Parts: sequence; C-alpha cells; structure tokens
Amino acid sequence: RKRKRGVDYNAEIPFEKKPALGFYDTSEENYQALDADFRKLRQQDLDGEL
Amino acid sequence: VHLDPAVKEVQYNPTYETMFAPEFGPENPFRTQQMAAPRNMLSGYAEPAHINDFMFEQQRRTFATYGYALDPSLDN
Amino acid sequence: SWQPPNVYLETSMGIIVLELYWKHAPKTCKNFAELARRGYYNGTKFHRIIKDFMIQGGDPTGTGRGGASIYGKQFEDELHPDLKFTGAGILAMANAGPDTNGSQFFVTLAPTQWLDGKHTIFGRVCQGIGMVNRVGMVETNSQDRPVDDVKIIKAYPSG
Amino acid sequence: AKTVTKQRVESHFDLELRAAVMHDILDMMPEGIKQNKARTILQHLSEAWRCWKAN
Amino acid sequence: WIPRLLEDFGDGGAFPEIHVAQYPLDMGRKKKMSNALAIQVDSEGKIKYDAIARQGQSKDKVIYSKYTDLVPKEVMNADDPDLQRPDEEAIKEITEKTRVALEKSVSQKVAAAMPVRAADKLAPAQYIRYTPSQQGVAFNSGAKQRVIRMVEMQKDPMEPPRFKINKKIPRGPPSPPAPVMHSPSRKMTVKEQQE
Amino acid sequence: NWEDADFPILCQTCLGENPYIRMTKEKYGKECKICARPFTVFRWCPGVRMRFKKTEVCQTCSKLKNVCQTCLLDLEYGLPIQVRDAGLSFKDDMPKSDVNKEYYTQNMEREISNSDGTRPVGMLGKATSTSDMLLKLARTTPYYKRNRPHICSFWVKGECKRGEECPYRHEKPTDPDDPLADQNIKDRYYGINDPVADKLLKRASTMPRLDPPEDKTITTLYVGGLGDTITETDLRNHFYQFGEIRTITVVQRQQCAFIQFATRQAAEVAAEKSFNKLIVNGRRLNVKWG
Amino acid sequence: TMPKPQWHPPWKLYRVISGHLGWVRCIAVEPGNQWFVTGSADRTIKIWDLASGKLKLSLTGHISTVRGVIVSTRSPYLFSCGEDKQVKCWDLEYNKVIRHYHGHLSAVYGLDLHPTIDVLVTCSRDSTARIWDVRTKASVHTLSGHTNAVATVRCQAAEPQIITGSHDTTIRLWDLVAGKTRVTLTNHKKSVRAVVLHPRHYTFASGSPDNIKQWKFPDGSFIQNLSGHNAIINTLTVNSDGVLVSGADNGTMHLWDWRTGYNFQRVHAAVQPGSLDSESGIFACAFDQSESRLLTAEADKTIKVYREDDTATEETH
Amino acid sequence: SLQAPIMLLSGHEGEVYCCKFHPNGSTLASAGFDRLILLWNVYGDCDNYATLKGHSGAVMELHYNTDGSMLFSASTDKTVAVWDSETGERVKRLKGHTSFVNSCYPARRGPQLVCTGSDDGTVKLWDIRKKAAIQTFQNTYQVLAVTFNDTSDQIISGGIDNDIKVWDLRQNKLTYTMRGHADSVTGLSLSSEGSYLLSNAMDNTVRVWDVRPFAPKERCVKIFQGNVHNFEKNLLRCSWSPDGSKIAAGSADRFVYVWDTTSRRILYKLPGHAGSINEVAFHPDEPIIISASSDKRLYMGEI
Ligand SMILES: [Zn+2]
Ligand SMILES: [Zn+2]
Ligand SMILES: [Zn+2]
Repeated sequence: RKRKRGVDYNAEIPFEKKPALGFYDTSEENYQALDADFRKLRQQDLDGEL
Repeated sequence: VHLDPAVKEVQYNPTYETMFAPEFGPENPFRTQQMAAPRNMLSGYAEPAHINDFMFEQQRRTFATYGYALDPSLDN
Repeated sequence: SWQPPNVYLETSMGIIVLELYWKHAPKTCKNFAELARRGYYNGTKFHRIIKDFMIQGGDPTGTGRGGASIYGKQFEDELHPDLKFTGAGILAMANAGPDTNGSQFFVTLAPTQWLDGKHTIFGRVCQGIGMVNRVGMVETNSQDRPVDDVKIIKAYPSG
Repeated sequence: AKTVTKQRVESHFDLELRAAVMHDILDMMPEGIKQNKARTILQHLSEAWRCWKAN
Repeated sequence: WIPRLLEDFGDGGAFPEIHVAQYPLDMGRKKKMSNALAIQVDSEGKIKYDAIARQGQSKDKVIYSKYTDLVPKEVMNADDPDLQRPDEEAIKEITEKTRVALEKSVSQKVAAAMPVRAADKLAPAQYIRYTPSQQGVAFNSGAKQRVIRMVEMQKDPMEPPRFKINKKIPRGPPSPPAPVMHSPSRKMTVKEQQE
Repeated sequence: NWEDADFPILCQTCLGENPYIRMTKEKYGKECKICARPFTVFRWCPGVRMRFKKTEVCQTCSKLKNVCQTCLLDLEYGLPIQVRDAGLSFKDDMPKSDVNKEYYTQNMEREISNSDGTRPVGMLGKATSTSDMLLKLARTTPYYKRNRPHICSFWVKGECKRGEECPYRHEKPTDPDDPLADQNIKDRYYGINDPVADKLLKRASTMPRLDPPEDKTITTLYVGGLGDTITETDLRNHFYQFGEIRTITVVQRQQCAFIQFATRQAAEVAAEKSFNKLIVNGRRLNVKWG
Repeated sequence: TMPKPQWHPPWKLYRVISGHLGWVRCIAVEPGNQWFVTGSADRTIKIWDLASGKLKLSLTGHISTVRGVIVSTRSPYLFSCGEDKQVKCWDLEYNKVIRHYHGHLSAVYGLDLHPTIDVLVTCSRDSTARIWDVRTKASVHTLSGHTNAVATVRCQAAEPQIITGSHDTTIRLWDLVAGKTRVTLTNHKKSVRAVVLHPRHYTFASGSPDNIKQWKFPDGSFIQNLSGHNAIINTLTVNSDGVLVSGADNGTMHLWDWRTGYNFQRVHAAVQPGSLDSESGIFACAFDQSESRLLTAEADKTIKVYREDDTATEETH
Repeated sequence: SLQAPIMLLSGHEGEVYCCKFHPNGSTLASAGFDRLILLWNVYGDCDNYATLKGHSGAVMELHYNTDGSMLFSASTDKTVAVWDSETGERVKRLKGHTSFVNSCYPARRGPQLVCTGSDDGTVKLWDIRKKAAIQTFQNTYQVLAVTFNDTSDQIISGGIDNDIKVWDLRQNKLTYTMRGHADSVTGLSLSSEGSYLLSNAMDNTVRVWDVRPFAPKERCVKIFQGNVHNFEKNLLRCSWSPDGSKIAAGSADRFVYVWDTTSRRILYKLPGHAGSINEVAFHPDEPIIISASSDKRLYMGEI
C-alpha cells in the first residue's frame, strides 16, 4: 500500500474528539458491540435497502 | 506573617519576619516528590546565575580531572 | 476564666456551630473563644481549602503565615492521648512545627493518621456539616487558594 | 493570497456580489424561517441579470 | 455517646474520642475513579453549572452563562465615576507596553525580508542555576543544585533550511462554544412562514 | 509549529554526575523522533568517558507523557512508560497513523500553549494516585552505563586502526537473538511491546503479594516478626483507620499477633496496606493468612 | 416614564452631493474639517470640500469596490480597503499610493486606525481580522475565531484595544498584545454589522437587524438595549452630545439619545431622481469635527448632509 | 524618600565589586570589573551624568572622603586613582605596589592619607602630595582588607592568615593580633564613632571587634551567622548604618543581609539579585540602601 492517508480509518478513530465530560460519572458504563453472524450476512444487509 | 506566600516581584521592601515566616497547617498528602518541590517547568526550578567564568570552569575541570568540587548550591 | 459551650460561626455559605471540648484541651478553647469574642474573625476568610482533607480558616492577613494569640504568637500544644482524627467535622488547631499555635483553625474532612500523629484536636462541629461540605466544594488553584471569597462574616462565643 | 489582477476581475466581482446577497438574505429573513433557500434566490438573481441583458 | 450510623450525628461532626472509623456524610475510603468533574459551588450562590461551559477555558476568562447577564442595567444617571475611561497616564502606560510588545514581533517578522545582510553574531554565553527536584542524593554527586553554562550553537552561514515546512494538516477544533444568550424568541405564524 | 523553549527537561542519570555542565543550544537542530517537527536540541557531556547525549524529543512530547527528553523514562521514577501506564490507566491513546498524529500534535500543542507550562497536562490527576509496584522496582541510584559510547564497529571487524585512541568501546555487543535487543523509539515511547518494560512487569508480577481469605469471612491476621520491643497501644493507633476493629490476640512468645476485623473487606484492605510495605518503629511487621 | 432624556434638536437635510457612479460605501472626515473622503463602488476615492460640497479630487487605483476609507490623525496619510482584497496607504502629500498591505484572502470590509501606536486593523470576508504595522507593512497578528464574514472593527488605546462585530452574530473583544479573544458577546440574533465607541463614557453600542445594544468595555456588560429601528442597519455613529445615529439598508435613519435611548427623530429620506424606490439605503455616516453636520453615504450614489434645526423645542415625547 | 522603592539601576557590563553613598547623600558611585566608574543620582530619576575611565584593571575598592570632594579608587593594575567628585579628572595616580591592590582606605579628619594592601604581602601608606610611599609594612601574606582608625594612628588590616592585624604608625610594629576567624578575612569597616569595626571572613562568620584604648583583651563582641561564602572566592564587604544601628554584609547566596546591631537579629534578607552580592551600603541621611552584585545591576531598597 502506497499512500499518505487512508489507512487511518480502520486503524483508529480518524480525527478523534473525546466527548467533553462532566457532572455525571461516565467511566463504568460501556456499550455492547454488534453480533457478527458471518454465515448469513450480506453487503446488502449492512447498508440496508436503498 | 504579613505577605502573600507566592505571587512574585514585590514592589516594596519586606522584612525578614514578613517574608520568611513558615506556612502553617499540615502539608497535603495529595502531591508527589515532583509536585511538592518548588519547580518551574516539569523537572525543577531553573533560574539564571551570574557566576564568574574562571571559577565555574575551575570547579568544572576540578571535578572532571579528579572527582570532587565545591558545592554551587546556595543553601543546602 | 469561664467555659462557654458551642461557638457560632456565620460564614458566607451558611452557619456552622462548633462544639468545643473543654475537658481535653481547655487552653486552646479559652484562646479561640476569646478571639471569637473580641471580634478577631469578623471578615477573615478560609484561606486554605483542600478537597476531602480539611478547610483551614482564620487569618487577618489571609495568607496562612500570619496570626497571633492572647498569649502572643505561640503557646504549647495539648496532644491528648484520647483525641484521634477520624471523620469529617473535627475542629483543630493549625501548626507550624512543634508547639507553635497562632489563631488558625481547620475543620477536618477525612480520617487522617499523620494529623493526630502531630496536631491538636480542638473540638468538632455540631450544627452545620452541610455548610462545611458546601465550603469543601469550592474551586481552588495551584496552592489551594479559593478563586472567590469563602469568608466568615461574624462569630459568637455562645452558650 | 493570490491577487486579483486582470483575468480574475469579472470572476471576483461575481464571487463578491453573490456573497453580499448571501449576507443580505441571511439578515433579511425573520426569526423563524427555515434558513434554507439561499441557492434558489441566487438562481433568481442570475435569471434577473440574464433578463436584464436580454431586455 | 453512640455513633454507629449517620443518624446519631444530628447535624454532623464526627466525634474525635470514640476511636472507631465514623464519618458523618459519605466520605468513603474507596471513592471509585469517577471521571465526573466535581460539583463546585460559589461563595453564597448556586451550583456552578458554569463549569460545563468553561471546559477548555482558564479561570480568568469571562464567559456569560446565566439569565442575570441578560437583564438591562439602570439609566446610570449622569457623568458618573463608574463609567469612565481609566486614566490618561494609565492609557499611556498601556500604550507604551503595547507598542514595545508589538515592535518585537515586527522585528521577528521583518528579519526574513533581509535574512543575510551583515550575517549574525552569537556569543552571550550565559549561566543558569537548576534544582533537579529529584533529591535524595545519589544524583548530582551529593548536591542539591547544578550550574549550567549555555552557549548557543554557532550557525553555519552557508547552510540551506533543513526541514520540510510545506506539510499541511486540517484545522483543529475551535475554542469551547460560548452560550448564545438570545431572547425568548418571537412566535412564528403559518401565514408568514408561507409568505 | 516549531518548538523553541529554553533549557530542556531532563532526568539525573543523563544530566551527569558532574554538577557543572557545559551544554550547547541549537535553535531548530533536529526533528523530533516522534512528533517529526523541529525542536531545540541541547547537547551536553555528562562526565569524562561519556557519549555527548542530546535531547531526542520535543518539550511538548515530554509534557504529554511526563518523560525525559533523551532516556524517555519517567521524570519521577525512572521507568519505561509501559510500566508506568501498567501501574496507572492508559486513557491518553495518542494516535500512531500519520495525519491523525500530526493533527493530535497540533491540537495538544495549542492546548499546552493555552495553559501554564508546568504540569503533565493529562497525566496530572492520574499522577496523583501512585505508589503501585513501580515504587518497589524504581531504580535507587543512577545507571551511568546508559551514558556510554557505542561499540566500535571497526573493532568488530578486527580492524580498529585507532586502537587506544578510539573513543568507542572495545567490548562485546549483545547477541541479537535476545528480546532485549530490538527496541524501537516509538515502541519505547507509546508504551507498546517494550521488552524492558515487559521484563519489569514480569518481575513486578512475581513480586510477593497478597493472598485472599481462602475460607469465608475469616478476618484473622497472623503477624510474624512482631518483635518484643514494640507495644500494643501503638498497634490500635495504627489500626483504627480501617473500621470497626474486633479483638486482637497477642502472643509475644512466637512473635505472632492475631487480628480480627468486622468485615472481610477490612481485612483485605489491611492486607493491601500492610503486606511487605509497613515498617513501624523502624522494624518490619510481617502479616500472613492462617 | 423611568428616565427623562436630554432634549436634542431635530436634524434636517440641506445638501445632496452627487457624482459617484457606484454605491457610496464609506465616508470619513479629515481632522481639520477642510474636506472629507468617500469611497464607492465605482472604484474611486473622492475628496470633497466639506464647506462648499465640491469635488476636490478623484483618486483611482482600486480594482474593485472600495469598502472602507480612513484618514490618519498622526501621519499625513489616507488608508483605504476594497473588495480588491487590497489595503492601500495613500500619501496625501503626493496623491499616490505608496504602500499596499497584502495578506487578506477575500474582500476587506472595514478598517480602523489605532489612535496611538501606528497600527492598522482590517476585517475581511475570510472570517479574520488582521493587525498591520504601518511602517513595515507586516501582519503582526491574525485575529481569527469568527465563523462567518467579519463586518466591522473599532480600535482604542484603553482596554479591549480591538473590538469587532461579524456576520456570525457574535462580537469578539480581543487582546492586541496576545492576539486572542477576551470576551465573546453572543447577544445578537442577526449579524452585527456596526459597532460604535463612545467618546467619553467608556461604553460602546452595536447594531444588528433585531435591535441595538449598549455595553461597558472591560468585560462587555449588558448595560442597555435600544429597540424600535428594525432593518439591516449598516452604521452607527455618536456625537459627543450623546446623539446616536442608526442608519439602515431601507434608507431609514433614526436619531437616538445615548444615555436613555430615546428615539427622537426618524428621517426616511427621498431618493435621487433617476434612482429606484428599492435603491434607498445608507452604507456610511460620519460626524464632522465640529459635530454639527451629518454626512451620509447613500445607496442612490449620493452624499447627504444634515444639520441641526435652529427652530427650537417643538418636541419632548 | 525618593521616587518609588526599588529603583533598580543598570548600565554596568561586568561584575560590580563596590559602591558608595555621597557624604551628603545626593549622588552615588559604582564600580567593578567594568574598568569604569559611574556617578549617578540618588534622587529624581537616578540617571547617569558622569563616566570615569582611567584604569587598566578591575576597580576593587571604592571610597570617599568626609566632604564629598575626592574620589579614591583602588584598581587591579597595582595603582590607585585620586579624582575630584565633580568635573571628572585624573588628579593623582599613585603607583607603588608590585601586585594587585586589594583595598584602599582614606584616613579621615587628619592630613590626607591613604592606606592600601596588596597581594605581595605589603601594606603601604600614601600621602597624596608626595608621589611616594610613606611607610611600608611587609606582613608576609596576601592582604585583602585595610582601614584606619579615626585617630589616623593605626592600620587595621585583614589578610588570608586568619588574623586581623593592627599596625601602629609611630612604633612601626605589630601592635594587635585578633584571632577568632577560621578562614580568610575579606572585608573590614570602621564605624562612624570609631568604637567598633565590622569584619567578614570566609568562615561565614561576621564579627564585631571593639577598637578602644582600654580592652577586655578578648574582643569577641558580636557574632553574626547566615552569611554564605562559596567557591567564587569573592572579596566580600560590610558596612555600618549612619547611626551604627544597622549592619549590612554582602553574601554569595544572592540575599541582602542586614542585621540589628543590638539584638544580633537579621532585620532584612532582601532578594532580587540573580548573581552573588559584593557590597551593600546605607544612605547617610535616610534609610536607603544601594546593593551591588555580580549580576551587573544595582538596587535601591527604601526602608
Ligand atoms: Zn516531539
Ligand atoms: Zn534521560
Ligand atoms: Zn575503536
């Protein structure tokens, strides 16, 4: 791969701004990721019906 | 007992009792060796000296030649 | 040579009432009660406020090095073998070293071992721990100095 | 910062007129208007100038 | 004479004689690592909700965040000493500080316009006293300070610029948004919205 | 932007064993090994048989991560950054990909140059909470084998024609079949797969440490090395910190003191505070379970 | 009736100067009341005799519309700016351009001279102000932080030395030494296209289509709010007798008290003969140094000159 | 009082070894390594009016007469310069020493006499009219500080032999030896009465010695501590207040030391010098202090 930018997208968060924090503790809670299911999944299935 | 603990650059002449009285209370335990030291930029206090060139380089070569020199610290 | 009960502070944030122990240390109690009586604290501030440690107060210069007493600038401590620094509210006497006490108190916020290792327990607060907590939640800076003024307005040697 | 020399003059005039109209329609609309519709008014300005040249 | 709870504490104040670990409100020993910026209160006013407005600002910055900044002041009767331009000599002092501060930046800009005319000279070899803040001595050799002689490295006249400067990156975030302080907002009708 | 600040931010094992230093200042000499923007390079000689060390990173890239500009170790402890972030949290997440790195560097440079110029801008609040295992393997006295001239590569081919005059060492380089040999600059700086820090963490994990209360609700503490010179009146004065203290059985014949607390949480907290740290009356007090 | 305002006499037109071939976008008066400048959309700066209303000189050289013109009080100079992106300095001794100030990216909308340092401060459509050294033609600072075009600028010698309103509805009070913002005043709902400084009382006002607001200088405290003149206002100017003038794009112009903010006169002037009813509009106004004439620069390519009515009180609310 | 307290004075170019207040107290002379003598105002705006050249060495010691007429400079090119207080001319240059002249002092109220000490071991007496040395006292060692009594009958001399020596002019013999300093004496000052004499020494003890016809024979009157001497080996000078009530001494830890003469208590420990201090001096009328240090600058503390 020969390019300056472009590999910066999957490697990390592109021009990352952390959310400004305050008055409520937001360190314990976290989100549950997406179920892969790589035996039914289609490129059409992620983007949805146009 | 009369002046601010740290502002800097006093416009009048203070006394020895009005500048070098100790700070009261207990020291806070919420600071480290670096955070409790009187530092100026992240690793200590750096101030311009005006030592004579010959005496400076004398003690420098004295340490570099044998292994000892006089102390340039100003109180210690 | 009399022994009043609780001392009435009237700060900017509210009214703290101080229950001062006359058995364990009567000499600091007579000093502090006399200074509250004369009008020494009317207009002085809580110069040093640390989060969850204590609130140091009482300085006509408002610096943390000034102050004097009725005895004159110093007197010995009352390091009692019963009084121990545990929990918020405990009123105390500020120090400079061994047995040097001026006119600076501090209400403690947290259980501390080094304090009753080397400090004098004056007394405690009885009425007003919420105002103590609101004073503890005030913005500070590098050397633990408030940006605004957290000053005491009046003081009464009641009881 | 490129200078407006001789081959940029008409393009820069039309670049600045359009910005002036943008400012005036942002300030002319009252308080609760949907703040779209700048492009359409600029198209009408273009059409009014072509009808001016066309008499 | 029984602690045991936060109830027996009437209006608080832990007794310093019980020799237990009582504490009036909940000043817990293991107050967990909370990233919540602490709720701070002003002298006799409200909870400072200003702290979520001045995130990236400093403590001297004057931002406006309350309703009491939108209230009109009085007519301020006459030639009042409240609304007065500071002082003529104070203005001259501000002018002097400002012109001396500006001329230095001017000289640093203009130095490019003639980079080499009488090409430069550099030997103010200076001294600085430095306190390591590391003491515990095995470090200097046993000392508390150290003196350093700084000479500035002598620049080659015949040497081109060293590094690529043309590298180009997008604009960073602007300083934290100011509260907008508008009026209540005039109500809009269907008729005028359509017209 | 350029860096241009006077007098670098240095430790004591690189600043030398002489209190009298002559250093040179080059205004925009090198580019940073991390930031890749040019900074002010300071060049000094620590001692007599040293190497003329110089600063490798910006003032800014040392203010981000509280390190020395040439050994890239913590100013306070003298340890790699992976060890210190292991004994802390890791919430910085400095970007490594190109445009993100220069963008983050620009924004943090504006952040630092919109502030005082004294504190480790993000590491400060987490730098309050400290004294983990890193203090029990912090280096006590300076390792002056760092400031030491590299292996003479002409002496490796047995062709060093300078001989006795060459200022480079005539001694063995390390076998490259070693994990302790690769060591990139950015690997040492971001705290990622640093083998020195790996070995320090492997040592600090096998450091002697607390065991849990194997049986339920037992708060009993088995104190060996109690000593016959100390008093039990001072024991309660050290021990009322934790909570509702229960009975304290004392056996001064085996130098073993038995301790009971109210909850097992208080006994675990006491195990945390006490084990292999606590020295009272200048004499080590050993506490165990069972 | 909370205040009682000062009585100000009504103003009336007495002279309509004509001769520009474009909208007259700026105007300024010389320090000695001998003449006044106008700058216009026909790319000429015209020097007019103030007493007689006669065209003294016509200077050319801008490639696009002249947006601001100011006369230096310390140096014998004339500064101008245009939609040309250009900022010029005219030596009035020679009637020739001697210096151009280069670096703005788009059209320069305004300029003000610092009264004591020889510093020129300009605004542009590129959302920045700039700070120029007059003698070395160099950008000292680039006051950036607005998000839309920047409409106007005023300078002082006292604190905040630079004050600007812009088309992103905000006002920024700046530091000339550091080059960073000190106060942001967001009170206006539409674009601040005029700010004006008071000669004595250490306050300033600013105008926008919603309403006009007065303000104390150190930290922008709200003092008052002057409303009733609801159009896109282009300029504000103050008489030392406390007369605020607010002129707008519809050609209307309202005369106000500074202290109480009482609207005592509305002047909705008539257009030039050839002109169009939609072409009524004011872009600039100035008081003379005697503060008894009112020079307005109109969208019907004219200058109008007003003076106080000598027929006393017919007035008082 | 004059102007605003501080009045920092710059213009010097190297170290500033010495400084003296005018006998009326309206002007000032400063000198040091600069091979220059500067005459500045004490009042108004404290601005330079006279620069005095005429040396090929470092101007070690500076003094005045009691009139404010004759300016005496001891330089490090084995000569002493004699000038007029106004008009700035080289009036009398006197060359007799074979090594560096460390200090000079004029005998006051008597006929015009100057006594100097040098590194060759010599303490020499000088009449300004004679172009020749009057009396020469080989001690044996380097001599750093030299002053008279009020009677113009004794030479009080400090050297590196840890012993203050008092010479009689009539007997030409070693009259007094004063023991009590553990290291070299760098500066002597005789009081306004002549009763007491103040001494700095390298052992970091500032000593007061009573010079009287009748002695307690162990003249260890007052001892001051806090004064720091270091590797720089500077010649440190001390000074008396006009009423003898305050005592100033230069220090090598950049703190201006002023003691109270009766309680032996540190009155003032004024900061504000980057470099080590060489001489601190009191204004003769008013409590104003000129302090001179190696950071090339002068300070006017107003008490
Ligand atoms: Zn860097
Ligand atoms: Zn290092
Ligand atoms: Zn070799």
